[PDB]
Amino acid sequence: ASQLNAVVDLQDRNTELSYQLLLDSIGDRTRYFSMWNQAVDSYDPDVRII
Amino acid sequence: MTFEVDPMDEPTLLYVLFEVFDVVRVHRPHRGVIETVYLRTPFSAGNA
Amino acid sequence: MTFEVDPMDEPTLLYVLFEVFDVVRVHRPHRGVIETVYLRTPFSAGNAT
Amino acid sequence: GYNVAQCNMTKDWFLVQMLANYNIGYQGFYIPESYKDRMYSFFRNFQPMS
Amino acid sequence: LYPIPANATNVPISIPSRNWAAFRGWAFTRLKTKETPSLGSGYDPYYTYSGSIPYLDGTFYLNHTFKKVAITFDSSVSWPGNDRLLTPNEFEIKRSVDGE
Amino acid sequence: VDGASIKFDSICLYATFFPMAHNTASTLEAMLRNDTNDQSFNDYLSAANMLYPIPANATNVPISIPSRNWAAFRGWAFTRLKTKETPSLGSGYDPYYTYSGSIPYLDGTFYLNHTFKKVAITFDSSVSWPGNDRLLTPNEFEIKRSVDGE
Amino acid sequence: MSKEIPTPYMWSYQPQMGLAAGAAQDYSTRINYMSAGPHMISRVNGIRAHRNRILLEQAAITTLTIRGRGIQLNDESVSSSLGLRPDGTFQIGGAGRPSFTPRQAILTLQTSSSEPRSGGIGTLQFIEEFVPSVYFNPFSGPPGHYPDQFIPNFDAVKDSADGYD
Amino acid sequence: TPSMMPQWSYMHISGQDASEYLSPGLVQFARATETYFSLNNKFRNPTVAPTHDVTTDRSQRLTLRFIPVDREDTAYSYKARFTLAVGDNRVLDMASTYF
Amino acid sequence: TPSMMPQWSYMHISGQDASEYLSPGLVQFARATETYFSLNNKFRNPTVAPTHDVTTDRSQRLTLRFIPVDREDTAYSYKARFTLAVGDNRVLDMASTYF
Amino acid sequence: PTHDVTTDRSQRLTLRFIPVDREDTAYSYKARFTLAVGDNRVLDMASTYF
Amino acid sequence: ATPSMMPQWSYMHISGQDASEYLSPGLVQFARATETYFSLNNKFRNPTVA
Amino acid sequence: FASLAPRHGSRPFMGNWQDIGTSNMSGGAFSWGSL
Amino acid sequence: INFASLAPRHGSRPFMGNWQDIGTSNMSGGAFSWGSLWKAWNSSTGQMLRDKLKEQNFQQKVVDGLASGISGVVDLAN
Amino acid sequence: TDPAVRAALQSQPSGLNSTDDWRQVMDRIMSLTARNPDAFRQQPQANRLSAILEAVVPARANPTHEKVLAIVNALAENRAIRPDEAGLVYDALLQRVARYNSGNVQTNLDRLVGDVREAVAQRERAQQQGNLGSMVALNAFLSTQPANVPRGQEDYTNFVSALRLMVTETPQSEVYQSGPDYFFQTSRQGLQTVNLSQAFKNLQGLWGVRAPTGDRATVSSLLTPNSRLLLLLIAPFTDSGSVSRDTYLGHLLTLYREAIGQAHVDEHTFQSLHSLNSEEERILRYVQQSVSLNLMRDGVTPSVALDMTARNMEPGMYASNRPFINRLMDYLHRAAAVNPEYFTNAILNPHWLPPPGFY
Repeated sequence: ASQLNAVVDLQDRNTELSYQLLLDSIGDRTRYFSMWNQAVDSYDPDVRII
Repeated sequence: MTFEVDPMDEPTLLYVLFEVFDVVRVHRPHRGVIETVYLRTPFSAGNA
Repeated sequence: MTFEVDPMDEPTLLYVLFEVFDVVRVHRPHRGVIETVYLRTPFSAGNAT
Repeated sequence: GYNVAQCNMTKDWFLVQMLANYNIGYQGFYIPESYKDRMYSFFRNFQPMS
Repeated sequence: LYPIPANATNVPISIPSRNWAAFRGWAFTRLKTKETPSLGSGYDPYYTYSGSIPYLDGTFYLNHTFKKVAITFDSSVSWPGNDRLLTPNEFEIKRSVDGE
Repeated sequence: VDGASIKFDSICLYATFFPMAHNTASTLEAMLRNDTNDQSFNDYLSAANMLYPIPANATNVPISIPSRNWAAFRGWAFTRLKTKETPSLGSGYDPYYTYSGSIPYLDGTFYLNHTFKKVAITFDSSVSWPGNDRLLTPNEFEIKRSVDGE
Repeated sequence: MSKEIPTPYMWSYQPQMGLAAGAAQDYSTRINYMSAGPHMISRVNGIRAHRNRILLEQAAITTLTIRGRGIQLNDESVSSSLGLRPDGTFQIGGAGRPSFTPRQAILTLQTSSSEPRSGGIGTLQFIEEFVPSVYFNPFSGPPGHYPDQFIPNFDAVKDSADGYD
Repeated sequence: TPSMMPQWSYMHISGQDASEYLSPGLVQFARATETYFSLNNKFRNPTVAPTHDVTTDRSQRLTLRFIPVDREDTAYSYKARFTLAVGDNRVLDMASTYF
Repeated sequence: TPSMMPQWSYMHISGQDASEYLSPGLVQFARATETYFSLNNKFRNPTVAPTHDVTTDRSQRLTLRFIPVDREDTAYSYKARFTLAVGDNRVLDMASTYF
Repeated sequence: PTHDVTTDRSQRLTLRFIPVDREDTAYSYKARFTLAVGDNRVLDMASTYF
Repeated sequence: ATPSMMPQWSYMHISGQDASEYLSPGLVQFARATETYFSLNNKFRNPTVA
Repeated sequence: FASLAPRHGSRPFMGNWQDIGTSNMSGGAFSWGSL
Repeated sequence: INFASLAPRHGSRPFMGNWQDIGTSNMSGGAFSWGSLWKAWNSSTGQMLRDKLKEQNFQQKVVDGLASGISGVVDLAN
Repeated sequence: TDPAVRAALQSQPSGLNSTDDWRQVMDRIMSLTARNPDAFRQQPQANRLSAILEAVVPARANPTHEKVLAIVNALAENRAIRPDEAGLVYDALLQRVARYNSGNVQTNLDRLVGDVREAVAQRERAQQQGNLGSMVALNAFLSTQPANVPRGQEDYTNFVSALRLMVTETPQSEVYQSGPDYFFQTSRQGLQTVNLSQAFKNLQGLWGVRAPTGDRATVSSLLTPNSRLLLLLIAPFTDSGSVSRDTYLGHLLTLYREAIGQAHVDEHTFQSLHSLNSEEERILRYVQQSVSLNLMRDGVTPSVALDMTARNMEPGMYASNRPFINRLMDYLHRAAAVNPEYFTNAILNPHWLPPPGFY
């Protein structure tokens, strides 16, 4: 009816990292859910630290 | 603030996240009408 | 107040005239006497008694 | 335009399975809580491939 | 006059709380530091220039370099505080190539 | 440069509605339009982010913030990352972003936290926030030490 | 200056918490008469006295179709049109006439909060309550008898809030 | 419930749950001896879902599909605009929405 | 609008909780349909640290290094005695101590 | 004048309306808008433009 | 201190009133008030008698 | 009452009245926490 | 105006959830349960497969949906 | 919590229902308590024995710490020392007693805890009673002031008595002397401080001669604003007729008194008969559903439809609601017999309710 925008996105605020941390917080992250392509990146510990 | 880090031979950037309060209140007093009130307390719109 | 300006190599200054009211009233009791009373409402010169 | 999870399964069927086994339907598609997802549960064995 | 360093892009200003009775409004312009003299007593030995004086004569010519002006009272309330602008709380003067 | 290419074709939006009974749905609607029963949210990171350049072989990163009001301020959080691995903020397309790996500013895979030496805090260009003799070294949070006989 | 006609003190608001921050003498509206004779100086003093009288006093004395929420809505209880309900046989297609039930919908739409608040003050009430206060004989008592509300760094319970922790 | 067949209630299919149809006494006994002799796994506690005012009987979809009303393209980014509609007697939880 | 309430009571920072500022109808509704229609994550509850009578504003150490006051090294054992001093109006929890 | 001119409740000064219908052709272009004047303000059509 | 003649079984909290009983009302209130940050709950024994 | 209970205090240790229980594979569960 | 009829019935008694459950979480101080608990160069075969099986499944204590299991004791990993 | 230093203490050094109150324990252990008898008869053996062993032979206690803490807490609540000083002084006094102890010392200590309890109570009630110190200061100041006014005397002494009454009747008000003057603060940490000496000096010349001149504002500027505040603070006092009217002072007092009066007063003022129970509505909806189902899928007659519905009801609820269900069935029966359109409408349309007169 009146295009009063509801999303006021700033540039200082960072959303991607925020969603990453939220996803870590509320549930296990080691599991994989293919729908959202949800698979946290990680390195083999025997490779980072020999 | 005065950080200091070990030398690195490539440009790099310190990233500081200034912990703040970032909330939004959403209202909807009729059909198909959205009114919002954003607010960031430590650094509102007049940020540095 | 926060400002954003394009980069420039020389130093520069932002002048921010702030408007105010600035009023002078003049009164004269006798021959050759001038008495003035100044004022500036949002940025006063200052005098208290 | 009906498959999901980047595999050949209709979103209708996926929605029905998720609703029946964890009630994770209408309000988003978060990974089920671990205790609600036993070994014979739907999710833990669902493997998309391509 | 509030200073701006070389290549600096943000010029924040603060004013300690005071009464604002009968206030009227703002007005601003950028001047090259070499131009405006030190607003003091006669001789400014660091003032070495003899052209126009936009602070004095009124020949302002840098108003085209302003980008954003944000006004906030008590650091929590923006002054046009009723969403009375297309942008939320900034007096966006000129928009760059980001032409939404 | 490697020529990898992508071309979107179509996009549709899917929504799922709980089939609420009409009376109950209408009652819920009339409830949620109250002046008081309003919805509210807060970003999980609750952050304000800023980034600061550090040139090659640099060893000191001064940062100054002008006069500010610090109500409700919660704390600090910082990390260090390569400039080559972070896109330009806001701008639509950066033609210099010649990199394709992990993006720590986005996906949150930081790997340089070990490089920090020490952090100093100063308010009003005078006092120090760590505080009244709180830590071992009262002036500055010392993260890691080289050879230190203490 | 004068302990009888004092420049008033004007409060400072903190929007965020709703409390009132420290105040101070007004320093933006002073009149500079330092270049005037006794006539105008007495006139100005009388004017400031009049202003103080106005302040003291003010402060002390002065402390169907319901509107819904700005767009009125009509109200009907027996407006039920589609009397059918789908039993084993019928199959009702798209329908729905949104009508506010008189008691259920409207009352549920206009209930107040469950328990009233207890905390800070909004802007309008602050304007109505915290007029500038005239302090007549400044700090004329023994230590501890001074108005501590004026210092912004003073906390009511724990006295003299140490800044910087 | 009116249409509750009494054989159900006797067979603990619907009606009073375990803590109530049992004699007060056993209840207490059980509460006490919880630590050592369990006795909670041997009686039944019926659970019944509600019937009315929870689900719409009239024909209504579950997974609505909205198409892009307008789309813009550029050499680096493109824009898609949808006219999201939520008819009356409905509520949409944005968490389910996904492009 | 901030003209109604302070900006912290509004925007649901320090102030009443969700089960208190919401209308009774909505609270009862959420308590009823909790099992199959979540409404918990769509509101806010402030978490306010206590202001006073917990920490001290005065200067006070957080950690002390107690040099041994006396040692008696032996061919089989090392003996160290520390004059552990706990200052006034401070409480030491021995669990944090270590050699 | 102090009062009875400008409101205190929020209003926006400017509204941007998105066309609801559009039609391209070899030579024409039809756009349709749903102009919505608020419930208390008034609109002078002279200010509107495409 | 003061030598006591209470039965050692209760004087050593081997068998007797639990923590929230033999402790002071003031100390109990204080411990319950600061349960979050500075935990005092493990400094007092709670006898358990079968 | 009951004297047959472990007593962790002078007060007895007794669980909730409502403790007796059920689950059918069904999904007649998929139900929430003890909390 | 009573909404008890909408709730599942646990037997002559509505299943009204605790009113104290409305979400709130932020960066620090907000913690939720269900934590991240968890060509062979080495041919052991056995424990290996077993370990893989372990890796795909679960265990904790507030997993009290339904029942803990017969005779009891109250334990940790809260 | 509590101000009584005995009470605010005894919360700190005391168990809960131990053998300090022997009578209650002895009552509860045998059977005597009526609130919950047989509680003690069914506790484990150890506990039972231990209490009993405690009960028959009590164990002596050392009350030194309790008394010392009581007196320390009394000092703290009476602003003798700061709370940190309280923590220190508790140990200080404890050492003092421990290195000089005797039976006489314990007796004096009990005497002292009684005395400090009484002292705290007296200090609180006196602080809420009127603060005699202010009265003493005011009397000293009035002795400094002369008691004779050449122009008018009744108004002067009446005003003096009014001021005395004002300072007496409102506690928390402060009267003191800082410099070579006396002042009057209406509250600690409060504004409105009146320079009493200056006010009286200014008012000395306006007592008995401003009555005829009250009509003309020729001498109105003689009233310094400080004295104006002083008069304003005594508007509620010095009621009508105390100060002779038609006097500038009297006129101001009367105006101020009238104003304050309207204010407080205004401020204290401030600011279908039968409808069904949810169970009966459930029954009605069930009857509608069952009758409609039978009548629509089985084609039976409406009377047989009503009969078939009835039987299939839960016997407990059917017996519990026999009258209402019977009346509803009879009403629907006669409606279906008489007015088929009305019956079909009332059996097929939800949101229907029985019309008034059906009761």
